[PDB]
Amino acid sequence: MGAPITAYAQQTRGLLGCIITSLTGRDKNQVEGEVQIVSTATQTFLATCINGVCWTVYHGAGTRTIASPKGPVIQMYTNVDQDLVGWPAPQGSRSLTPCTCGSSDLYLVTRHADVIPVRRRGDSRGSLLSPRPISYLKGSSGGPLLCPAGHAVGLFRAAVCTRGVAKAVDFIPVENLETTMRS
Amino acid sequence: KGSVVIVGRIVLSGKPAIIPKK
Ligand SMILES: *[C@@](=O)([C]([C][C][C])[N]C(=O)[C]1[C][C]2[C]N1C(=O)[C]([C]1[C][C][C][C][C]1)[N]C(=O)[C][C]C1=[C][C]=[C]C(=[C]1)O[C][C]O2)C(=O)[N][C]C(=O)[N][C](C(=O)N([C])[C])C1=[C][C]=[C][C]=[C]1
Ligand SMILES: [Zn+2]
Repeated sequence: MGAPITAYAQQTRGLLGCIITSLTGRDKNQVEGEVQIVSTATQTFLATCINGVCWTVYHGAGTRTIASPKGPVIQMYTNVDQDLVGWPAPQGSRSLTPCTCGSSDLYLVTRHADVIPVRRRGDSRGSLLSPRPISYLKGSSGGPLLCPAGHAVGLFRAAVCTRGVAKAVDFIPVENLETTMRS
Repeated sequence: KGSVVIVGRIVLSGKPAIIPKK
């Protein structure tokens, strides 16, 4: 965190454990980290904690509750158009703070804990300095786009690919989070 | 409908460290 951006991933639940928890809606496991790898019974993506709220894509979470040690938790915010949903951040998670330097040199953190450089090219668009196959970005929706100082700039939303390789990425800028909260 | 379940975490707050021998 801060200086050079480095990240690591840790799996905490298996297929059967996830299914039971999805249905019971009660997760007793300990939470740590800024980005949580989450899954429904149909897909797996990421959710990032920014300023005390666990945000992710509505495309992934839809309008579902998040399993917690106290039972399922209702979302705090939902914005179909902005493609956002947020729940109170899990107890144990650590939050990122929005970027306050307008850097155009972003870093996308994928579900494999890789941080790949992205050059901002339009408020909600950035180009991959090193194109990766689309399969590499799958599962990373809801993940963070960081500024060199480790502050959230946006949440990964869509891949701009052709012939199966992603050249660019569309993301939800933090400003929309504040707008969704205010709306 | 089923709840969204946390199945792992990505940690950005870690700093380089000498892997303890154990
Ligand atoms: C994200 O939600 C996911 C990551 C993309 C690699 N994002 C999307 O699916 C968004 C929602 C959409 C359409 N997309 C796209 O990114 C598509 C893309 C086209 C190539 C094939 C993959 C999807 N891109 C476009 O539509 C380009 C046009 C466009 C440009 C800018 C903005 C928009 C569109 O906005 C509209 C976006 O519409 C994610 O990670 N989802 C979870 C996931 O992929 N899970 C799977 C999974 O769990 N299973 C398959 C079971 C996964 C796959 C592999 C590994 C791990 C999980
Ligand atoms: Zn910044």
